[PDB]
Amino acid sequence: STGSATTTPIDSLDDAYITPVQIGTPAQTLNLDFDTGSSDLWVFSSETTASEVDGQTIYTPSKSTTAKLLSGATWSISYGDGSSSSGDVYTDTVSVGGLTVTGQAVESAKKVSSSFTEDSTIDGLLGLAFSTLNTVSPTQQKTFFDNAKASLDSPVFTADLGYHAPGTYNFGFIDTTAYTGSITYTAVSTKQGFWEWTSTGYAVGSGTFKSTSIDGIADTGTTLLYLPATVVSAYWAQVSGAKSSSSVGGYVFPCSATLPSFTFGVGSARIVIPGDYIDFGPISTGSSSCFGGIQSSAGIGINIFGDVALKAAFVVFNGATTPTLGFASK
Repeated sequence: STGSATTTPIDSLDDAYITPVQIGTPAQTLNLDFDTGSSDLWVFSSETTASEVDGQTIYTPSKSTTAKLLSGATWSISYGDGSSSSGDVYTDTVSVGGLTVTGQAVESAKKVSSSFTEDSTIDGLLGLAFSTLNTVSPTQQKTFFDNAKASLDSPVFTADLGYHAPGTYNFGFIDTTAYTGSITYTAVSTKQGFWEWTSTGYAVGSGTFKSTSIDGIADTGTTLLYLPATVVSAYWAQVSGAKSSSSVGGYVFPCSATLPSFTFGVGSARIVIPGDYIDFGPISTGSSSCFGGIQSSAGIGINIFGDVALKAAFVVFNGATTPTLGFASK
């Protein structure tokens, strides 16, 4: 089997992407944030504290003839941005772009933190990291990809995120029309539960490439590119007036600037992020200070190849017995 679904930016900055997902019988369609940095499929629901729902579409398990309470199971998750959610668990039928999994764990939110409530466009998350990170207790549950894998034509999914435009998540096949050149594959460590890999270095604008190993994760659920302080300083030094602002929470730059590109290495291959992809707009409405799309990871503990980096590439998440990642230009 295969599936193919369009993913759409939630706003004019590409802060996140939503993909429609069918849950239950008859189908209830929710727009979920596909997140290769986590491993829980959770949704706003008829059980979510009413004051914490503000415009989201909810899953109502009592209206699904295929929903079953997973008795005794609870979940609770905290994300790198400080947001969180928790609740109980049902199993139900879940379809993405024509690909159907029966018996998928659908984690129903009883509580969500303020940032989720405040984002009316995201009805939940669909985790695509390794199932060892799933938070369901006392019986850990499998991701949608893990449950679908054996049925897929090939045990892969691909992320093709757009810049200020829709893109595609495919399951079970590699669309050879969606990229240019060849796909370069690179080793993955699953030891932390992430799609963790080592970039071979970087360049800033037209500058020379610096060969240096940068370990990080391919994370569709993180907006920006978070890299070591040395790398980030070298980038922003090329932008007149750019500075790190403790009050704003990162590097800012004059909105009048033209940003240089940023290149990262994948083996001997190179992915070029255009300068425009690094502009996240005014820090507050009407400001002439703009927020940068490359930020330091020094306070995280891990480097993160988020949407800023991934949307410059066609990315293969290869879930074979030994997983690997592939990157192509597009």
